[PDB]
Amino acid sequence: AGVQCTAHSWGPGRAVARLPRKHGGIGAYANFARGGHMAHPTTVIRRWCRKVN
Amino acid sequence: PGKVFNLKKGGAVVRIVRKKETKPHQEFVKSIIQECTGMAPYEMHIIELLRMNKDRHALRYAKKRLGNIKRAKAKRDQLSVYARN
Amino acid sequence: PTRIRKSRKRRGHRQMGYGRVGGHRKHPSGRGKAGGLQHKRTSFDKYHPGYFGKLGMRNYHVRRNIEYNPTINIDKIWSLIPEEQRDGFLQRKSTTEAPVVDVTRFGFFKVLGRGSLPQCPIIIKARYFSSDAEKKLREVGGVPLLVP
Amino acid sequence: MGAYKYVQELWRKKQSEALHYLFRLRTWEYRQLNAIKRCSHPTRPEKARRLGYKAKRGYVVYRVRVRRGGRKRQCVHGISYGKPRNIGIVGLKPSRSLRALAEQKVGRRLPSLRVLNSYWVAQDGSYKWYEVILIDPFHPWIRNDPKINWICNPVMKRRECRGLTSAGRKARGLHNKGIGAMKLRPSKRAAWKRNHTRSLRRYR
Amino acid sequence: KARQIGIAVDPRRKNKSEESVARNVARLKEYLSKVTIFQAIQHQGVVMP
RNA sequence: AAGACCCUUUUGAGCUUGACUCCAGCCCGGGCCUGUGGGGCGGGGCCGCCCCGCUCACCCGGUCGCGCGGGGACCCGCCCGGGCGGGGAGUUCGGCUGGGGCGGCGCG
RNA sequence: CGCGCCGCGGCGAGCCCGAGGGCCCCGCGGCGGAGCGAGCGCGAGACGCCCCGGGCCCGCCGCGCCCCUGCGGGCGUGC
RNA sequence: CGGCCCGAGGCGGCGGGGGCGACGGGCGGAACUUAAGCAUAUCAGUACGCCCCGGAGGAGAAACCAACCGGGAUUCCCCG
Ligand SMILES: [K+]
Ligand SMILES: [K+]
Ligand SMILES: [K+]
Ligand SMILES: [K+]
Ligand SMILES: [K+]
Ligand SMILES: [K+]
Ligand SMILES: [K+]
Ligand SMILES: [K+]
Ligand SMILES: [K+]
Ligand SMILES: [K+]
Ligand SMILES: [K+]
Ligand SMILES: [K+]
Ligand SMILES: [K+]
Ligand SMILES: [K+]
Ligand SMILES: [K+]
Ligand SMILES: [K+]
Ligand SMILES: [K+]
Ligand SMILES: [K+]
Ligand SMILES: [K+]
Ligand SMILES: [K+]
Ligand SMILES: [K+]
Ligand SMILES: [K+]
Ligand SMILES: [K+]
Ligand SMILES: [K+]
Ligand SMILES: [K+]
Ligand SMILES: [K+]
Ligand SMILES: [K+]
Ligand SMILES: [K+]
Ligand SMILES: [K+]
Ligand SMILES: [K+]
Ligand SMILES: [K+]
Ligand SMILES: [K+]
Ligand SMILES: [K+]
Ligand SMILES: [K+]
Ligand SMILES: [K+]
Ligand SMILES: [K+]
Ligand SMILES: [K+]
Ligand SMILES: [K+]
Ligand SMILES: [K+]
Ligand SMILES: [Mg+2]
Ligand SMILES: [Mg+2]
Ligand SMILES: [Mg+2]
Ligand SMILES: [Mg+2]
Ligand SMILES: [Mg+2]
Ligand SMILES: [Mg+2]
Ligand SMILES: [Mg+2]
Ligand SMILES: [Mg+2]
Ligand SMILES: [Mg+2]
Ligand SMILES: [Mg+2]
Ligand SMILES: [Mg+2]
Ligand SMILES: [Mg+2]
Repeated sequence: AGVQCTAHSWGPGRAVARLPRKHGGIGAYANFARGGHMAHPTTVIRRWCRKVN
Repeated sequence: PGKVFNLKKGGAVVRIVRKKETKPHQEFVKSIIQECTGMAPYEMHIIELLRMNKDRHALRYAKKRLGNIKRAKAKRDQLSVYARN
Repeated sequence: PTRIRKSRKRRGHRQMGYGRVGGHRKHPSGRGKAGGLQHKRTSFDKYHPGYFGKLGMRNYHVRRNIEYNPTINIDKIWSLIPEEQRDGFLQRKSTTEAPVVDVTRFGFFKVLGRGSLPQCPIIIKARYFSSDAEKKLREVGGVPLLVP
Repeated sequence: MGAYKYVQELWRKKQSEALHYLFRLRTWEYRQLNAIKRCSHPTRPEKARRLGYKAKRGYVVYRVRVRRGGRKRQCVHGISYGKPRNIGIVGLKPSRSLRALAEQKVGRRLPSLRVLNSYWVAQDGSYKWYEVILIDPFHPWIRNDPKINWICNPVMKRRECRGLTSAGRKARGLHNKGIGAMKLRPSKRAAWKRNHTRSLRRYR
Repeated sequence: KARQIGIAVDPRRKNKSEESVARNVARLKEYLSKVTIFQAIQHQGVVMP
């Protein structure tokens, strides 16, 4: 989720912020972009159970 | 140390000393094939060396061709019998 | 639980305990254990003597159960006897009826001599003995035996 | 006894004048033939029976010729880029042997048959010749015979492509057991994955 | 015959002493005592643990 | 227009070469491929070289195989060994310093 | 996920829902219990509310003296 | 002129070829990255490219381990 599209930074010199952008110029691949990935995606390897003697 | 030190090793039980473990007809097949083929060139060279009494040279040559000391000794013991004259 | 942790008491503080002059950057010292002989030598020498170099013979494959060797002291021999018969063995100390303890049955090989034994004769069967273990047992009137 | 013991004894020494003459004639003729050729009957009948040939309808034998020497990488202008450990071009060795490459070539030529086994028939400075035993699995004399109709099972397609013949097994290392062979089974990839897995148990 | 009446048989193993034999022959002999051959009872778990 | 000049970063890239460490390619030697004969030289008490016939391996021409040749056990190929090798590959090109550099060395 | 330290719960010379088998029942290792020595190997009681220090014991390195089964045992001295 | 040997064209019956974002088998095979630089090392016997089956596949009944008062084909799980 968030990483199926193609996006790369435009660099400095075009008067825009440096995040990755889709062809056309739309923001992507940031947690602060609409349609980007989570900063730290949830994962099923969280330890769900606990031990008791 | 490859064994565990304890006196009285083999004290409780009684071990089994199993039975430890030719073919003249195979010998006979060998005799016929030798009859119709002969020997190999390196074997002929070894025979000439043995006839000239250069035993250590024969061993060196056999080691160089065979790559194994026991097998080279067995080979020149085989060839001495046909090299004696 | 996320709701009892230090990190959330830092909301509204910009930097989160990492400093304004220094800051939080990726790897300001390098990754892992690198630098132990150059720019971390003070740490490595203060806390880890004998971390660098070589020492002694090497074995290309160790036999774990050849080198295994359990041991028991003589202050433990009388606790292998169950609790309900020690009183009797102690009362009727006998040269003709003496308790026999076999320690390989309990999984020990050598017998060392820490401690002391009660004043009562006893046979002890092991696979090897230490000098003062023998001394103390033969001093209380016991006998050391070798077992297969 | 029979005759194949004499034939085996005879083939166990090739330096002799008789066999030298016969080998010379065979290599001249194979040099005049093509690279993959059908054979009427096996050239070594005793070796063929040792490896599983039976003179029945459904068994065929082909002669495959392969070239000798080492390996050269496909790199344009002889340039490998990258790290210096990876720069070599010439002087390399193939991972499978020439026997296995022979079986693979004939399997690619004849994809509706089943490769069984193979054996050596000649060489010179430029070429080695093997013979490959192949079986047609839809012949009734093959299907109805319990000795060989294992290979009518469809899990026996392109065995030489999956490395399951004798020479392919030797390349994979399976002629060995014990110490020195504990990472080779069931395969190298399988042992690596098993040894490198993280197993996150519930009651961890 | 043993395989038929339900006994694992390992012709690759060799005994190392006579006590091995005595212990295992007691086990075989007792099992052959306790087997019946044809509301019957199906034993559970490992046989003679 | 997050200076392009200037400096710093244990951030690059194009180019060069007597930087460091290498690779193709080419040259050279023995061996196998690889037959069948004749000779000379030297050594040690069988060994090492060198030469030159033949044709049958192997190789090259001519021809619509229309009435024919040339080479030859050498060459090629393969294995191992030595040399040449910015044509090409990867990488490096200290520090302090009244900015850097030339200079100097309170760098032990 | 791994490492260090601190707090709390259970049990304690012991401790423990491995895997598996019949929110319940049964369930091996392992870790702790003895250390030191490159290794052959040898192997700890003597004191003390607690802490700190002193003394003495075990191993590694060295050396008097006596002896039995002996380049092995005993008994001592030293950093 | 027939046999055997080595080949050629045609005819009949039968089989092959292509397809899949997983699992499985066989080959070829990086660099970023880490080492606070960088050549061995690492990343990784991974990405990716080619070939090949199946419902699983591969492996498999010792030219094994051991050093014991010994076990006994293959696979998988716990443990170090
Ligand atoms: K993407
Ligand atoms: K920005
Ligand atoms: K910005
Ligand atoms: K979206
Ligand atoms: K902080
Ligand atoms: K700071
Ligand atoms: K850094
Ligand atoms: K770093
Ligand atoms: K690191
Ligand atoms: K270090
Ligand atoms: K050393
Ligand atoms: K070829
Ligand atoms: K490159
Ligand atoms: K590169
Ligand atoms: K690399
Ligand atoms: K093999
Ligand atoms: K192994
Ligand atoms: K700027
Ligand atoms: K600038
Ligand atoms: K600038
Ligand atoms: K400047
Ligand atoms: K600049
Ligand atoms: K940088
Ligand atoms: K740079
Ligand atoms: K550039
Ligand atoms: K450059
Ligand atoms: K450039
Ligand atoms: K160059
Ligand atoms: K450069
Ligand atoms: K537990
Ligand atoms: K020592
Ligand atoms: K690779
Ligand atoms: K890399
Ligand atoms: K680099
Ligand atoms: K690197
Ligand atoms: K590197
Ligand atoms: K290394
Ligand atoms: K490398
Ligand atoms: K590497
Ligand atoms: Mg941008
Ligand atoms: Mg989203
Ligand atoms: Mg504040
Ligand atoms: Mg900082
Ligand atoms: Mg330095
Ligand atoms: Mg700029
Ligand atoms: Mg710096
Ligand atoms: Mg650069
Ligand atoms: Mg500077
Ligand atoms: Mg680096
Ligand atoms: Mg590795
Ligand atoms: Mg299968």
